[PDB]
Amino acid sequence: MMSRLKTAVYDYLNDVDITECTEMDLLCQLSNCCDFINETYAKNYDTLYDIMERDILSYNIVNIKNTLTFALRDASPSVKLATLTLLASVIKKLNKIQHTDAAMFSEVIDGIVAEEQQVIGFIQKKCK
Amino acid sequence: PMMSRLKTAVYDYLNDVDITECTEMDLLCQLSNCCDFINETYAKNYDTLYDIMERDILSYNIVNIKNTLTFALRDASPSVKLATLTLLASVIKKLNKIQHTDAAMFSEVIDGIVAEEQQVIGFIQKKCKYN
Repeated sequence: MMSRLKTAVYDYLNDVDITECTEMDLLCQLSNCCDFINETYAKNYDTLYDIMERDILSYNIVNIKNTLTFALRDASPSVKLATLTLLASVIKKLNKIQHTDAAMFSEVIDGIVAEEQQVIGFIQKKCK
Repeated sequence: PMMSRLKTAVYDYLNDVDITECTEMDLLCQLSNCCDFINETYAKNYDTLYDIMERDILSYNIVNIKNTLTFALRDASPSVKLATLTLLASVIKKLNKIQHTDAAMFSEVIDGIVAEEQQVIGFIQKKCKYN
């Protein structure tokens, strides 16, 4: 891995302090836009989480992968970060139950970072 | 018309009007072909998705149903707009065995699937195919 966005989304998910982020600046904006997202679509996350809660508990890796992949495909930058913001909690509970590396959803991540410039575009100029 | 060509095609598909007696027959068809296509190419996800929406389907918990289908909704793209309509279709066709359920119950979601008529129509006609 290199990219720049992808580096940022890992540290974001594996929850790394600023100043250990090689892409610290981009990281922030990710977390910003994300938080902002998490704000304006609160309903949707609540209902998604409860939905995945059986698969989250139970460590049902496949269903979680399939839930999160449904979204992506030829997604718009907007859902790409929704699914990202989702994947962030999804990973927080998985850590509390068995150490879980972001890399485990590397496919979801690839689906998130695809068309990287359009995504970086969105976090930077828009998502407000 | 408070109904666009596609919107009519969407409701008729969701309420399962017979091809015969649909004022947009040719669009119904396309719409139903691209849908069958998706479902088959992405059986994996649609399997896990219904499994995971099932509590809410049984129980008839319509709001969480909207919240769930709405998730990928505001920008989306002819692509996301069509997966969701494939799902909505399964969902509404078993909300009906439990109880009569009109596509109109999902008006909002439908507006979602259906904004950008010519982009969505384009996508069904030229591009949901890969031979």
